[PDB]
Amino acid sequence: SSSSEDKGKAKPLFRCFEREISTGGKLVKKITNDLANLLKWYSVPETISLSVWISDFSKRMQQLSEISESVWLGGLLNPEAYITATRQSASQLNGRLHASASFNVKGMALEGAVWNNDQLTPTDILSTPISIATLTWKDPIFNNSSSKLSVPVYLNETRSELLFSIDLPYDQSTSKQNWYQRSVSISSWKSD
Amino acid sequence: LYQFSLRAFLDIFYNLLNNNPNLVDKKDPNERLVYLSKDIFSMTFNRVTRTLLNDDKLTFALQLTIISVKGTSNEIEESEWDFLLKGGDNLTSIKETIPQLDSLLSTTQQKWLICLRQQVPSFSKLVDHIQQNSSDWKQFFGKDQVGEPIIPESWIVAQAQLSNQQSTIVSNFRKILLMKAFHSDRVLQYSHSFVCSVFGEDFLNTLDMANIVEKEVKSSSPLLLCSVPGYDASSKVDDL
Amino acid sequence: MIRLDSVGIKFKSDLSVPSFLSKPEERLNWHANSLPSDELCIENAIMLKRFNRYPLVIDPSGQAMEFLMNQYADKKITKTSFLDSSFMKNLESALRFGCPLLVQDVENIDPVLNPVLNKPSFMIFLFTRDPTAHFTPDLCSRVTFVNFTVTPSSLQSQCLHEALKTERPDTH
Amino acid sequence: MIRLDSVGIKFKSDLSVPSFLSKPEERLNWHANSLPSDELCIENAIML
Amino acid sequence: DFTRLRVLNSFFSLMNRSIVNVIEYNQLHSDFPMSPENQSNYITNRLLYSLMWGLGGSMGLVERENFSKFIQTIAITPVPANTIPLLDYSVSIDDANWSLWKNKVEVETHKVASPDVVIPTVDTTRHVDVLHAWLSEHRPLILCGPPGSGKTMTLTSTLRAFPDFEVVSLNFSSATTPELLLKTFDHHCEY
Amino acid sequence: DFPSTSSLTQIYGTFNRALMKLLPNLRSFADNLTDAMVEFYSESQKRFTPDIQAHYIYSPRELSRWDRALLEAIQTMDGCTLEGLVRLWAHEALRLFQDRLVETEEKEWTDKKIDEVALKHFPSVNLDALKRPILYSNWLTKDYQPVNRSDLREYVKARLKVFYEEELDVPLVLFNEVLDHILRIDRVFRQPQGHALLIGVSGGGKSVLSRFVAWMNGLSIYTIKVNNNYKSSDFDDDLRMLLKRAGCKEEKICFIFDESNVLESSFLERMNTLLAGGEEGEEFTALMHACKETAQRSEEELYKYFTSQVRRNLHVVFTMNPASPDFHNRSATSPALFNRCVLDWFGEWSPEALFQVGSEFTRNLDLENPQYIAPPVFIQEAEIMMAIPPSHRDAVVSSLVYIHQTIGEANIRLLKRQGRQ
Ligand SMILES: Nc1ncnc2c1ncn2[C@@H]1O[C@H](COP(=O)(O)OP(=O)(O)O)[C@@H](O)[C@H]1O
Ligand SMILES: Nc1ncnc2c1ncn2[C@@H]1O[C@H](COP(=O)(O)OP(=O)(O)O)[C@@H](O)[C@H]1O
Repeated sequence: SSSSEDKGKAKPLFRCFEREISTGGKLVKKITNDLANLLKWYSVPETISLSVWISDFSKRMQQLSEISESVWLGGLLNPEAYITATRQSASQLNGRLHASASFNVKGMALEGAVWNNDQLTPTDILSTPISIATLTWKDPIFNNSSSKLSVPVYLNETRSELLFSIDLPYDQSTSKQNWYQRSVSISSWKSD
Repeated sequence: LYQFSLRAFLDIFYNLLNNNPNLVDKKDPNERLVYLSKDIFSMTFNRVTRTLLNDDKLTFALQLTIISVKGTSNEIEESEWDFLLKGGDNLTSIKETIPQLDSLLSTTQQKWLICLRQQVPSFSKLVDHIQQNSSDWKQFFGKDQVGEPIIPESWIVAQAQLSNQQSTIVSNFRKILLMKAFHSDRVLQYSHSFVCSVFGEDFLNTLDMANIVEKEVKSSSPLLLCSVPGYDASSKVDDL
Repeated sequence: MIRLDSVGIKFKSDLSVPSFLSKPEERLNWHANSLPSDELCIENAIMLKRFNRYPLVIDPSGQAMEFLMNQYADKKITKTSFLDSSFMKNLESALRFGCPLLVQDVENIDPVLNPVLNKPSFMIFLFTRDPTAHFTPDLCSRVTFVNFTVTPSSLQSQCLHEALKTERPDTH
Repeated sequence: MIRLDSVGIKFKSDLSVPSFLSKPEERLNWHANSLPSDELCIENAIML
Repeated sequence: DFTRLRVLNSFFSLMNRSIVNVIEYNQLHSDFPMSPENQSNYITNRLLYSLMWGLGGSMGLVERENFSKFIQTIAITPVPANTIPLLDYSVSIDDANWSLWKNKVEVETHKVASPDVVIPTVDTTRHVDVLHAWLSEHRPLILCGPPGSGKTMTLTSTLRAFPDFEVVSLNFSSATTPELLLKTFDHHCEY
Repeated sequence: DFPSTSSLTQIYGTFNRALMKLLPNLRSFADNLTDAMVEFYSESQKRFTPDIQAHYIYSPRELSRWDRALLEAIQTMDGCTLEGLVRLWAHEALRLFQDRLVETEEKEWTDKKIDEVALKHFPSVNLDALKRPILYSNWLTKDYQPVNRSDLREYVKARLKVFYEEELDVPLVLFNEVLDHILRIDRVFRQPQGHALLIGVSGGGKSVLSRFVAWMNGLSIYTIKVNNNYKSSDFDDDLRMLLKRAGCKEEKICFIFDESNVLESSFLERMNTLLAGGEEGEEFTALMHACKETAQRSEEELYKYFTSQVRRNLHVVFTMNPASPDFHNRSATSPALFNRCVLDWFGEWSPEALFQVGSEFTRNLDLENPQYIAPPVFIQEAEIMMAIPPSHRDAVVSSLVYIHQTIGEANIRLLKRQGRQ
C-alpha cells in the first residue's frame, strides 16, 4: 500500500562508464516500470533496510548522471571493472597500485584508524571517511615496504570482496603486531 | 526454534496456583492473589528462558515487562513503546534540522532528536531542554570522553514533571529511548535495567537438570537440545 | 411506526393523531362548522389547532376558508388579503387585539412578516386557492402546510358521510 | 436475529443455543471431563 | 469572432512595431547602423513572428501552438527546428536570427505573494513584447481568458515598464454606460 | 490562459524559496512546498469543473492566497517544525479548496488528495500533522495556532453565555460544522475588504453564526428592512447610511444581505460595485463634509479617504439558498459575488448534527426507561457511529433523525410523481 506508492517518487575508461550508464539505465527503466505495474544488479550488504537500499540506489543513479555530461568508487555498479580499467588507461599513458597518469577516488573510509600526519594512527572511532586519494600503478618504491602496513580495500563493511590492496605508512609508535590485530581496512562503500 | 504450546503454558499456570514455592504458607485469599498476580511472569520466564538463546532472554523479558504494568500506574505509553520499535526508522529521509544546536549536536544526532520530539509526546520539550541547560547534555552528546554517557538528572526530573508521570519504572523506560536514539550500544544495558526495576536484579539470572527430567516433565513430552554448529549435546544426555 | 418498532420504542398501533390531540366532542363541533368529514380534513383540523409554526393552507376548493371562518368567528375572525392596502392595518390591529387573521393570496406574501411567523391570543392563517402553486424553500421553512385539496379518497368519504347523514338521519 | 425480527418471527432476544440444547447437569459433567470452561467450548460441546 | 480586419490590424501593429525597433535601434547605435544583411533577416523574421502573434493571439494555447508550427512548416526564410513551436521563439534585434524565449529575463520574504510582484516567465515575457507593439500604437487591445489567468496582472505590469503611461482602472458591469465611463474622465482629465 | 505546471512551479517556487527564509530549519522543504501546492491545485481544478458546479472554477489566485496565508501564519510563530508546516499547508488547502464544495462525496475526495499529496511531498512528516479536524483560531492563545473541538467548545460555549443575555437569546447547539463555520467566518472578518458568501439551507445557521462572529470582532450588524412596498429608490438611502457609518464614523460593520433582499435586479448591481473597491447630486456634499468632519476628528484625495475606510471597515455577508430559482443565474447576474467573496458552503445538516440538536433539545426531557432492551437491529446501528449498548434515549433521539430524513426523500418522490415541490 503505502510502501510502494512511496518508493515511486524517488525513481579505456569511457569504455567503462559506457557500461555503467548503459547498465544503470536498463535498471532505471527496469525498476521504474516494474513498480508502476503493481498498481540487486550490483553488490550491497546482506542485511540493509529497504528505505536505505532505495535511498542509496537513488544516490547512485545521480552519481551516474554527473558522469554523463563530464568518482564515487564504492557507488559505481562494477567497482572491480573501473579499476581493471584504470589499470590499462593509467597504463595507456605512462606504463602494482600505490597511494598518496593516476586517478583519484572519494567515498572511501578508514576502518579502525584515522589519517594524521601522512600516516595511519590509532582511534576511538570504528571508521572515518576519506575525502580523496591518489593511486598510481607502478612496476620502484615497494622496497621500503617492511616499514609500511598493508591495508585492504573492500567493496564494503562486510569485508567480503576485495577490490585491491594498498600499502600505507603507520604511526611506528605502536607495534606492527598491535596493528596487525587491529585489522585496519578500507571500505569503498559506507552507509550513513 | 521458539515453538511453545498452550499445554506448556497451562502447565505453568497450574503450578502458579498449586506448586508455587513463593506461596506455601499463607492461606489468606486477598493475600495469596498478590503473589499470584506477579509470579505468573517470573514463573513463565523460568520455563521459557530454557529454550531461548541468550540474546533473546531480555527481548522476551521486555515483552513480559511491558505486559505486567499494563493497567497499573507505571504503564508504558504506546507512543513510547512504539518509538523503541520504530523510532528513527526513517532517519534517511529527515530533512529538517536543528540549527540552534550545531555547536552541540552532529547532523544525524539532530535528525534523531527531531524524531523523538516528533513521535513521543513525553519528549515534546527535549530540544528546548538541551538548549536551556546545554552543559548537562554536554558530555552526553560528546565524543571520546572517558566515562559512561549520563542522562542529566535535571532532565530526568523536568520531564518527570511535565507529564503526569512521576514513576521510576516509566522513567527508566524513557532512558531506553534516549539510548536508542543517541547510544545504541547502551540499549541493552538500559533495557536490562528497566526490566530489573519491575521484577528484580535477579529475574534476569541464569538449572538442576536432575529435577526437570525427573519431577517436572511429563513423559509424553520429549526433550530436545537444539544446538549451534560444532556444539554437541550428545554427551550431556549419556551423562545423566 | 416501523422505525419506532424496529428500535424498541412503544406506541399505539391503532393510533390516530386527531383522537389523540382532540376530544370526540370538539371534533364534532368542527364538523358542525362545515368541516368536511373525511380523515384528511379531520387530520388538517388538528394541524390547524396544534400547529407550531403558523399555518399556510392550500385550499383550492374553498372548503377550508369556510370552516376556519365559523370555527373562529367567536374570536372575531378577519378575512384580509395581500391585495388592497387596507391589509397592513388589519395586521397591526390583529397583532394588537390578539384576534385570528386569515390572509388570502399567500401567492405574494410581504417579507415584512418573517419576524412575525418566526416569533398573544393572536394567530394568522395564510391561504391559497392554487392547488398547483409553488412556494419558495424559505416560505416552506417558516410555515405549517395544511393541504385541503381533495383526492379521490377524500371525496368518497365526504359523500358517503353526507349520504348517510341524509338517508339514515336517525342513526346519524 | 435481525432477520427474524425484521420478518416478524418471534424468538427469545437473549437465546443461549447451549442452554436450549443441553441440561445444566450435562455441562457440569462436561467440565468434570476436562471441557475447558469458556463460552467457545461450551458452544463447541453442543456441536459435539 | 474572427474578422479579417481585426487580425490584420493586430498583425499590422506588430510588423510596424518591428520596423520601429530598427528606427529606434539605429537612433542609438547611430555609431554603426544596421547591416542590410540584418534589416532583412530581422524584418523577414519579424514578419513571420508578427503573423503568429497578430493572428494567433486570439487562439487557444495549443491552438496557437499548432498554428505556429504551420508557419514554420511552410516559411522560407530560416526557421528553428521543427522540434520547438516557433511560438517558443522570439527574434533578437542583434544577431537578428531567431532566439529562444526561454533565454529571457529576486523576491523579499514579506512581498512574497504580494499582488504587485510578477515572477517573469516565458509567458509574461513574450507577452510584453506583443502588448508593447499594441500599446505604442495606442490600440484598444483585449486580454481574454478565464478569471485568474493573468490578465489584470499582464497589463498593470507591461504599463509599469513604461513610466509614460498613467493607467486608470475601471470595473464595468451589466449597467455600465457611456456616462459612467464619461464621469471617470472628468476626474483625471481637462477639456 | 493558465500558466503551465512548469511555468507555475517556477512562479511559486520563487515565492516559497523566499518565504522559507523565516524557517531556516525547513530550508529543504521549499521546492517541496511548491510541488504540493501546484499539484493539489491542479488536481482539484480538473476534478472540479464548472459543468459540475458553476463556482467550481480555480486559478493561480488560489495559489497566491495560499502562499499569502502561509506567509501570514508563519510570521506569527516562534519557529515551526515540518509537522507545523504541513498542517498549515493542509488547513489552507481546505479553506481555499474544500469549503466551497457542495457534495460530501466531493469533500472526501478533497480530504483524500490533501493527505495523498502531503505524503508524496512530505514523506518524513508524521501523520499526526494531518489528524482531523484541522482547526485553527486566534481566540485562545497569543497568536494564531491549532485548536481542538473540545477546548474551542468550552470557549465558544462561554462566549455564548454572554452573547445570550446581551445580543441574541437563541440557543445554539455547537455541532461539529458550527465550529467549522464560526472560524471560517472569523478569518473573513479578520481581513480588509473581507466579504463572505454563505450558501446553504434555510434556517441552517448562516445569519445567527455570522452575528456571533460579527459580535466577537466587535462588528456592528446591519440589515435593510425590506417590505411588500420597497422601491429601488429606498435602497441607496440605507446604502448612503451603511457606508456612512463605515467611512465617516469608522464603525466596523457586518452587513448581512440576503438573497430575498434583492427585490429588484438593480439591487445586485449596487452591492456588486461596493462589493469590490469601497464605493452624487446634493448628497456629494455631506458625503465629503462628513469626510472632512472626521477627516478632522484636497477635495478628490478627500473622497479616496472615505472609499478607503469603507473598504477596510465594512464587511459584507451574503446568504443564499441553492434552491431558490434566484440562485444559479445570480452569478452571471452579479459576477463580483461568487468571485470577490470567501465562499463557505453550509449545505445541509449532517445526520450527526441532527443527532446532536435533537439530543441537546431533549436533554431535560426524561427519556429514561430501565426496562428497555435495545433490539439487535439497533445495537448494530449504534455500532456504526451512543452508549456501548444503546439507551432508550438513544432510541428516541436517533429516531427523530431518521424521521426527519424520511421527509427529505418523500419530497423527492412527491416531485418525481405529482410534480409538486
Ligand atoms: N507570473 C506570475 N507571477 C506572479 N503571480 C502570478 C503569475 N501568474 C499568475 N499569477 C497569480 O495569479 C493571479 C492572476 O490574477 P489576475 O491576472 O489579477 O486576474 P485576471 O486574470 O482575472 O485578470 C494573481 O493573483 C497572481 O498572484
Ligand atoms: N447550530 C444551531 N443550534 C441550534 N439552533 C440553531 C442552530 N443554527 C440555527 N439554529 C436555529 O435556526 C434558526 C436559523 O436561522 P438563521 O441561521 O438566522 O437563518 P439561515 O440559516 O437561513 O441564514 C435560528 O433562529 C436558530 O434558532
